[PDB]
Amino acid sequence: SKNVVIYADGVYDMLHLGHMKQLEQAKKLFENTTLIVGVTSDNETKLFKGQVVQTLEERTETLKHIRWVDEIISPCPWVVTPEFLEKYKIDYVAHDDIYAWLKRAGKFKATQRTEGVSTTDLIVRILKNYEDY
Amino acid sequence: SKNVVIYADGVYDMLHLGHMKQLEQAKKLFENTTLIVGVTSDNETKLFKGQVVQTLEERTETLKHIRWVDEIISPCPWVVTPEFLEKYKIDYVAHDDIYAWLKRAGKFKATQRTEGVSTTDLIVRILKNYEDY
Ligand SMILES: NCc1ccnc(N)c1
Ligand SMILES: NCc1ccnc(N)c1
Repeated sequence: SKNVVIYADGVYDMLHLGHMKQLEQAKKLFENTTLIVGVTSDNETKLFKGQVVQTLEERTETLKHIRWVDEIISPCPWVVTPEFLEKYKIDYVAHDDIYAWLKRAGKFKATQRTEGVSTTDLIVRILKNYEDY
Repeated sequence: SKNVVIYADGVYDMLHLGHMKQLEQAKKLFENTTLIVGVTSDNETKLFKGQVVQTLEERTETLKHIRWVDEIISPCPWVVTPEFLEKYKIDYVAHDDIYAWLKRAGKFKATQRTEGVSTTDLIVRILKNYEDY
């Protein structure tokens, strides 16, 4: 089968199993893929989305260790454009509307989030060893 | 170059960049390796070492996403023995003494820990957004 270029993007702050499963899902959308992962900038993430603990460099360095990741664009653009897909020869965007154009182009592929497995969920579990009273 | 079987073991609780760098180091000890990673049991870790947030199954599932990991033994034995090295055809043990026999056998390879990159370090950074006064 021909190689298919998949693009996923995100913050990837305090990388956890939920991120890695979503990256696995994107990587496995077809038999033979290149998974490019875009990591959002510190300034744009904080302005448009919310707070981020780790710097772009830290978030990117951690992602390089994930086996599903073939290429990283860091920083990535905050908004995906058709020209961006042309520049990097991206066939499909893997995502969990602003995205109507992607669906009309046949380039939108859904991925799922996993609940209850985040890094902050783990800290909440640590805290339960300390009773309120 | 002939394939070399490397064994590393650990708790791998709330997997972070420091773990992944140490696994990368073990994987890259020689040109061609198989990196087997042993994950310690919940009961033995808590008895002999200290507290663990994630279950063996969770710690193991997260490790499978790391690109350096070729095989996982989960649970692994708490203490490595010469018979264990024979059973899994392990050439070297990558570790950061109880381990004198490994050094005498020529099978001890040192790896390093990275400071300041742990999951709990990140939570400490979150807390600094809240002044004492
Ligand atoms: N590894 C690429 C990258 C991303 C962000 N900041 C850097 N200094 C480098
Ligand atoms: N994936 C192996 C494994 C380790 C611990 N517990 C399980 N149920 C399974």
